[PDB]
Amino acid sequence: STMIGRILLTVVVIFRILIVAIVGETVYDDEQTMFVCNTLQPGCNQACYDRAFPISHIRYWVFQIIMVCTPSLCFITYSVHQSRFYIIQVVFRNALEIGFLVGQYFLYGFSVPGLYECNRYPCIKEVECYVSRPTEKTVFLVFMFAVSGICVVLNLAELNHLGWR
Amino acid sequence: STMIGRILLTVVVIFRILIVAIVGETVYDDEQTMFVCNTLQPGCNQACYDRAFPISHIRYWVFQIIMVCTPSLCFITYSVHQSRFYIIQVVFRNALEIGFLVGQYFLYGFSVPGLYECNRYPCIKEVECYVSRPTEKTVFLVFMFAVSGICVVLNLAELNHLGWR
Amino acid sequence: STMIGRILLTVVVIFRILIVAIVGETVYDDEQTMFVCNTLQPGCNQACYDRAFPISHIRYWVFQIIMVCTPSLCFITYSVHQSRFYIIQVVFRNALEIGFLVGQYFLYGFSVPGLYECNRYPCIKEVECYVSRPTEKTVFLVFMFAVSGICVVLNLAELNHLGWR
Amino acid sequence: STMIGRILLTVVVIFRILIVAIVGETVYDDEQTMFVCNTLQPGCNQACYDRAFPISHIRYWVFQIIMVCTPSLCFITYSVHQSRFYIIQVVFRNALEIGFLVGQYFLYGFSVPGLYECNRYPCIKEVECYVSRPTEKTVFLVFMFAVSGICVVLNLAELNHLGWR
Amino acid sequence: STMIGRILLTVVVIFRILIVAIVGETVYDDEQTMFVCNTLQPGCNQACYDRAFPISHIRYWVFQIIMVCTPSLCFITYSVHQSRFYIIQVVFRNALEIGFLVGQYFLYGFSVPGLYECNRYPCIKEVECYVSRPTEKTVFLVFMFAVSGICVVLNLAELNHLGWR
Amino acid sequence: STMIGRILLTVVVIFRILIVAIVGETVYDDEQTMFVCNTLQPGCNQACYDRAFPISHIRYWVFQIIMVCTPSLCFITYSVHQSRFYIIQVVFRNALEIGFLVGQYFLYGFSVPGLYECNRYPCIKEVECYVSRPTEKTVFLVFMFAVSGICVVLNLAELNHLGWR
Amino acid sequence: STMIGRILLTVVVIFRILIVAIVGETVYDDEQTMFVCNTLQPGCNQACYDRAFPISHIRYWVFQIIMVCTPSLCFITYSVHQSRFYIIQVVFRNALEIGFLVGQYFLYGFSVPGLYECNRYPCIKEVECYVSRPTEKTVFLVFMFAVSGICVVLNLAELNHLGWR
Amino acid sequence: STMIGRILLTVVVIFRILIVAIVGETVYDDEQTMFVCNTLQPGCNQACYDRAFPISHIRYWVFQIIMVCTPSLCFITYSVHQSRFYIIQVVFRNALEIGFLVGQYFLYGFSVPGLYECNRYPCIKEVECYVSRPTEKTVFLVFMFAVSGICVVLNLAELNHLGWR
Amino acid sequence: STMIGRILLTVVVIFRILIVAIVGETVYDDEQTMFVCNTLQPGCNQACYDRAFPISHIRYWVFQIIMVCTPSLCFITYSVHQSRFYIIQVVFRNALEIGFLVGQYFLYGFSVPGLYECNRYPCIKEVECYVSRPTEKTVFLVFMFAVSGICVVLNLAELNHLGWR
Amino acid sequence: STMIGRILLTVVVIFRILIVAIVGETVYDDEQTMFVCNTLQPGCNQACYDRAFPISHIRYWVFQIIMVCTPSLCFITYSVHQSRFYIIQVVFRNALEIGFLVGQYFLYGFSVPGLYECNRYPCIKEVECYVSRPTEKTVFLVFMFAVSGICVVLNLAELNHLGWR
Amino acid sequence: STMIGRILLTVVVIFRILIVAIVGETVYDDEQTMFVCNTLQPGCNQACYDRAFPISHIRYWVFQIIMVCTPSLCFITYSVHQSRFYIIQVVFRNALEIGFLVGQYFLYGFSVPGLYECNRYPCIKEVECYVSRPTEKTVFLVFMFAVSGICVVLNLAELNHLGWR
Amino acid sequence: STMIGRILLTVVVIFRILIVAIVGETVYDDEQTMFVCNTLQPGCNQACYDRAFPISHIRYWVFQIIMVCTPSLCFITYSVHQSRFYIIQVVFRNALEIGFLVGQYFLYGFSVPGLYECNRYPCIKEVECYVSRPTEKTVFLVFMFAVSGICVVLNLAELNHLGWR
Repeated sequence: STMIGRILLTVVVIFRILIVAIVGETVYDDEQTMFVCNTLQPGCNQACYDRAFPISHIRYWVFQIIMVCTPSLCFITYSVHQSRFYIIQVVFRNALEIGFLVGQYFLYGFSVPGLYECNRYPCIKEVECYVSRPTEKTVFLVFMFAVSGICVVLNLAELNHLGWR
Repeated sequence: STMIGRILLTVVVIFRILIVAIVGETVYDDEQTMFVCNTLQPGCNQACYDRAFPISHIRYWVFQIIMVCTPSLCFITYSVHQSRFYIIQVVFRNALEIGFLVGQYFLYGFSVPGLYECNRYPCIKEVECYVSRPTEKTVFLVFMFAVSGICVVLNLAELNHLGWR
Repeated sequence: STMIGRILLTVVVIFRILIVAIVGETVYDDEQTMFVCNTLQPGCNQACYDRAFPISHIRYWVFQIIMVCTPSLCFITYSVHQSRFYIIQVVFRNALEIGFLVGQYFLYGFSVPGLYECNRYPCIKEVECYVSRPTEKTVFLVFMFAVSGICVVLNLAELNHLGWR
Repeated sequence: STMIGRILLTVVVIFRILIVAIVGETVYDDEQTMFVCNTLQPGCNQACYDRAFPISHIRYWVFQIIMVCTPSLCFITYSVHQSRFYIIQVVFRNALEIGFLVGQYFLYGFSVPGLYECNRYPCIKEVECYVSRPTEKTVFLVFMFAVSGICVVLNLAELNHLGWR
Repeated sequence: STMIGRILLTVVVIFRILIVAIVGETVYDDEQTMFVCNTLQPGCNQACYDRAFPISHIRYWVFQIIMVCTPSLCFITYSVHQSRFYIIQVVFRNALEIGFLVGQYFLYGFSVPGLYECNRYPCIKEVECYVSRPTEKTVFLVFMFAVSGICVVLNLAELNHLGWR
Repeated sequence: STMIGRILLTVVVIFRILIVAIVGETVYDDEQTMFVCNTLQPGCNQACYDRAFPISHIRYWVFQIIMVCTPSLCFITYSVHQSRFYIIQVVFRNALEIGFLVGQYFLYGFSVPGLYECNRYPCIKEVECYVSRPTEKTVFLVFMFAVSGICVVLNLAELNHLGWR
Repeated sequence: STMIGRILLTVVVIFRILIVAIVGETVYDDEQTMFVCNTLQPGCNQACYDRAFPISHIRYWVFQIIMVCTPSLCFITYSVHQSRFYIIQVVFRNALEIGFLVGQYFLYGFSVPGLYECNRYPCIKEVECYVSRPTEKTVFLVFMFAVSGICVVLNLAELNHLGWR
Repeated sequence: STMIGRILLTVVVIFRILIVAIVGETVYDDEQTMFVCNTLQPGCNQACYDRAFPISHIRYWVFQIIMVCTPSLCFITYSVHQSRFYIIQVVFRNALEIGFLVGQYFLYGFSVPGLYECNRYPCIKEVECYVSRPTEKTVFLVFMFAVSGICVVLNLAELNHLGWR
Repeated sequence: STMIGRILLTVVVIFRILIVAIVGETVYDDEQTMFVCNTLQPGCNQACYDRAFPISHIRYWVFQIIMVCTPSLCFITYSVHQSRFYIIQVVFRNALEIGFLVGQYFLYGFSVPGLYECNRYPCIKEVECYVSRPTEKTVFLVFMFAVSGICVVLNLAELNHLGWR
Repeated sequence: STMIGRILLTVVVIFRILIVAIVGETVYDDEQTMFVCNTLQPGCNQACYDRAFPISHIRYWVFQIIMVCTPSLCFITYSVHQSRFYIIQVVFRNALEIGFLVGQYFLYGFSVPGLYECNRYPCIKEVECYVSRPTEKTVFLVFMFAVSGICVVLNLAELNHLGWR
Repeated sequence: STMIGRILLTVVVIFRILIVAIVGETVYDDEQTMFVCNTLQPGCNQACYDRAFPISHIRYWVFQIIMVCTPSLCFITYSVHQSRFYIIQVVFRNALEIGFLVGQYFLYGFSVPGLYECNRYPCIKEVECYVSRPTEKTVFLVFMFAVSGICVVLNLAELNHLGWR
Repeated sequence: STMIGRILLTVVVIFRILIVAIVGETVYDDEQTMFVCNTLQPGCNQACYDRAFPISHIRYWVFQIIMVCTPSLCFITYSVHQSRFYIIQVVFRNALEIGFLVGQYFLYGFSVPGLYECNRYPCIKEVECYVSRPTEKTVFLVFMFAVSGICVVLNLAELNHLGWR
């Protein structure tokens, strides 16, 4: 039962990479061009879009995917150049995945609303703005959260079998 | 007769992958840019498009194609690492393909109409909107439904020869 | 004389694949963006374009190219897994190529006109619309018809040498 | 002296392929979007552009490049499957290259002018239209004519050494 | 401890290359199209954008990435063709990386502001302009500065072990 | 000292190829779309852009890069088919590189100005036009001139060691 | 007390004439030009304005003012040409003034609302339209109703003193 | 009874003059500016308006009012300069008023419709146009017809008392 | 001293009439056409203008001028038809002028501001609007208040000489 | 019979004055604002309108009306200041009226066409322009020609009775 | 010599009245509609026009013309109702004319410039605005100043003949 | 012969007054609104119109008409209040009419051209502008010059009969 778990970790990792690389590049393609606010002021659109979406979802996910694969590359390069490395890389992977999951929760939450109200200069008082494609982005958010949670659960499993404290 | 059936399963799977990857990427390319509603309200176009098409067809199909190939990858990785796996992966493939076919039917139906009437905020009362390229999308829908049905029929065939109950 | 015919079948097939893949992707690129009608009604452009061009030429040709190569793939996979197959695949290829040629003739004809008059809702009475790049598309149509005819002639040749009735 | 000539034929062929594939795809990219006529009539722009440029230069050149390489592929496939073929393929190459050069001269001439005057329906009387990037296209025309002429000269050389009449 | 340092240099170099190649190409894509100034003068937008951003960040980083890999290529080619080379290439790498880091600091600083005021001809007096996506670009700046600093620290480490003065 | 010079020639050639292929394709992307003149005449923009930039910089550089590599390909093909060739190809490389450098100097100079005044038909008298991104293009010009000069210097070095007169 | 009543009738009549002639001509001046509906359909504005305001207030009032002065002119012309006439003209004046007051009440009511919703062809479903200057027009309505009521009361007074039944 | 009839003729004539001069000048003021057709063709609006309304109602009525007062002016001037004149001027007035009433009926009818469909050059096929203020104009038409009929009836009365045949 | 006061009353009355009739008709001419709000909503301009200026200044002043002259007309008509009337008309004039002055103060105040913020449907939240010609209108307000005050003072003077209580 | 002719001259003169003064001022009001040509050139509209209508009809008619009344004013002033004058003024009136009628015929003809084609600088080649209200203007032309002809006939009558040669 | 001076005062007064009433009403007609500023901000045009021209020239002149005629009206009314009045009215006329001339000089100066630079909210920093018809307005200013000066000189003349101190 | 000359002076004066007052007010009505220049600069239109037409023709003519009637008014007022005056007023009239005629010639010339080229700030270099209605204005110029010349000739006639030197 604990033997097959490794296979599921490898399969989930590859599945996540494929989903992000093949489909995610094109939901966000028109994110700023189809964002519109009810106003006549030059420059209000730029400021309000920047305030609503500081970092796009797909950039965060690509960065996370690349960064969680670094301990494996280090371990592989070590063996090519030539037990402690295994434990250390497991600890580092655990830390990286919990940090990234909590950061995801704190940055974005669990939904993308359809309306946004912004009151940043050069806008006059508060104005109302409207988002493009909220439902698809919410579904993507929830799916990615679930898959990353599965991965977090899986990595903790192996730690306790080898680890003691 | 039951021997050749496996060859037809492999050929249909590859055919589906090729059709989705080569042609589908470009029928949907202008889906939102050429969607137009009869109105003068900012933000009505975004809301009504989001209500008419929550998830685009091609995203659902790519996800389905990737997800129905996971039991094979798991079985292959197992053998590389090193009879029960065959039966279990057959059961899982059957379940995944029936679930995806029923979900397709419940989400989209069998046609894409040319007109859509929307009454979502910020629109005033009900408004009329107009869709781009309905006939091509309807043809694609019907073809994909037929091919997936063929695959469903084929997978059930092998289950009953080996299975008992 | 009948020996070299096979070489010409292989060369024509590859030539057709290359022409469709390399050049055809870009004549049709702006098909809908540069289609214009003389009217002030929202939504008339979409309906009239959909009525004039239900399925784009290049989509039909890509589908045909992929579908006429399936019996060969089936025969090849059979030998990898391990005389009747040869005859059957020849019959199937013949049927597929005659069906596709007749369907091409019935769907599109032999020319693309420069003007089109449309009377579909929401348009008021009949309106006049104007097509982009008719001459290039007509030339492409005629060339593809000629090449497919050559292939049809070639496939019938081998059938009668081996076949009897 | 006649020995090295073959090397120059191979080098010129590869040079032509590289120049057409790498640079030509992007001079013509905006050919129709930046073509403009002095008029207020819908549909006059489409008709006048179609009359000025029936077939784009780059499509003709790609077709020519692919078609002049067919006798070599036939000869190569023959040897793989298994003196007369050499002579026949030389004759065919000669014919194809003279035909394509004369056709180029008759279709396009030696320059692309900056102004064009068109009197096709739906335009009222004659109107004046203006072309984008004439100088670059003229230079490309002249260079391609020179290279193709060199190739024509080279192919005739070998014919007379082996040929008699 | 000094042994593993080389592995971290190789991993950081590859990580930097991947981050620049995969994600950076698309934050800057719309840099000039969504830059807008409050004015009615033709040509003021071009001049003010040119004054605000003389060289785009991504061009500088790509150039730096390519240029810091030249001593390694020279050393590798030398061995293929066939101790002093090692020391010299280390000195050159050190010099190149300190020069590039200082140049980065002097050209761009540590942030990208949201507003810019420009007074260049043909603009009348001073005008106000507005930048697109400042926060994402600031984050990218800071991350790249940190990674390059790590690399600078690492390269100095090996110099002092072998070097004396 | 003269031995290592060959390595530097190979490294500079590869460096130039990489810089042109990876970065240059995108500075010039919007060259004509963001070129604007102060006028109300149709067709003045096209004529004045054509007069200011007859051949784009990147097309000239790609052509030069491809053309300066032909003697090497000829020499390589000769050896594959099977001392005088070495001397002749050196002479030809020298001639090609001096000709291309002088042509660069005579066509473009050393800078790209921000303003251009044009008086070509259909423009009325003289008009003023405005260029996009002058500083980046000037920097690229200067860098390419320097690298090509280095290559010219290097090729002359080897000529005089083997050559006499 | 009944003697002075005649003076008040003459003063009220002149007051009404002055108010209508001097001020009313300019509140209604922009009635249709500043009427706007939320729609993109040609011709919807005309139909909805016609349905909201069939006869403008000021035209009705001018007609009424002119028509209620006809019995006096007839009586005056009779005397110029040369007791029964007095009674008859009093009866006719009474009838005309009650008819006009009731018609005013039935046509317009007591207020002008700021919003109007119209569903007349060529409009799609129901649309919302917006009125200009509602408060001033409501005040004018109420004032005119009050003055006309005073006149009605005054004319009945004299009838009963001379009349019996 | 026949004595008072003359007074009613004078009163009706003055009433008609006042109504036409005071109110009619401003219903028709915006007749052409607010006439709109669904089309993109220059010059279609002018032609279709000219075809729908060849002579405006108010011009016809002013001309009629002036022309029916000429016999009186002639008779008056005759007496100033100094029984047969009375009879002749009565005959002429009768003829003029019947001719003008019949001409009114034949030119305009009894209503002004809200829609008009026009198929005059330069319009393409038939187009639909929309009229401004139809109800007010219909009411004016009917009122003027009634008043002119009353006048016709009155003039015939006096003719038969003096006339015999 | 009290004798000349009557002359000053007559002169001030005529002066006020002249100023209102000759100059006031044209300061307010463009009141609504040059009123503008920062918004993209149809119908917000109408509602906010109606809320800012319910009754225009010039309409109120014309009404006041006409209404304060009615007791004089009544007294004059009485004498034409044929001491108590003098006292009563003085009381009525006093009452009318105090009522109109207080009403002016309560409706408009003492200034017209340049900015106005409105939050009436269909506007979204609060919006900012901008007034035309505030200074001229403020000056007119103050001048009219001063003149009317002078008239009020003058009318009270005569009341106390004849009146007792 | 010749006695009454003078009365008809006076009546026709007054009738003409009234028709020109009351109705003609408003058919021509929008003559240039609703004149439109199919072109994109600034300044073509002005030149083509000036070429089509050098002097407006109504200006010519007003000038004629004023100028044909000068001999009467001279004769009247002479008598006020204090047989030959009568004859001379008759001769002058005859001459003025024949000259003005012939000039009318030579300047304008008998109709106003709906289309006009103009080829004046700055227009490119020939362009097509469209006239407003042709039918009403044609009717006015014909009526004025008829009335002026009647006047010409009448003035000749009196000349021959008094004149001899 | 002092006798004729009165005639010149009466003639100058009437001349001034005629010039102001007949010509001045139409130079200023388009004062605000053709005033334009180089900016994209709503509401900047209104504020800057209000700051440049607080009170229009023609309003000031009409007010002055009416106000300088009040002592004459008072004196005339006095005589109608029925030596000290003559002296007092002369003193008052003198005072009014010097005050109005000095006020004119302090408000407007001696010229109207063609450019104006404004820095009032809501404008961003300083902006440049452009005036319509400066030369005609400057000429009018100078002429009115000269005529008013002549009148001032004339009124002082009579004061010193009758006055002592 | 010299007796009748006075009558012709009175008739010409009245004729000129009538022509200027009745027709001239409406040729110049749209002088600035239909003036257009080929440019994109704000404020160039105002400056170039001001430079082309400093004082409009009709303003100069009205001023001249009023000013040449002042000596008559002075002489008339003198006689009302109560030989030298006659001579002096004749001298003054002569001087005024020669001065005004020469000033007309020096200001305007004899024609109004259709094109005007202007190079005033804020325009860039020289630009081309286009005038409205040149032919009608030229005809008016010539007619007014002729009439004023006739008047000049007439006034000199009487001077020499009474005058000596």
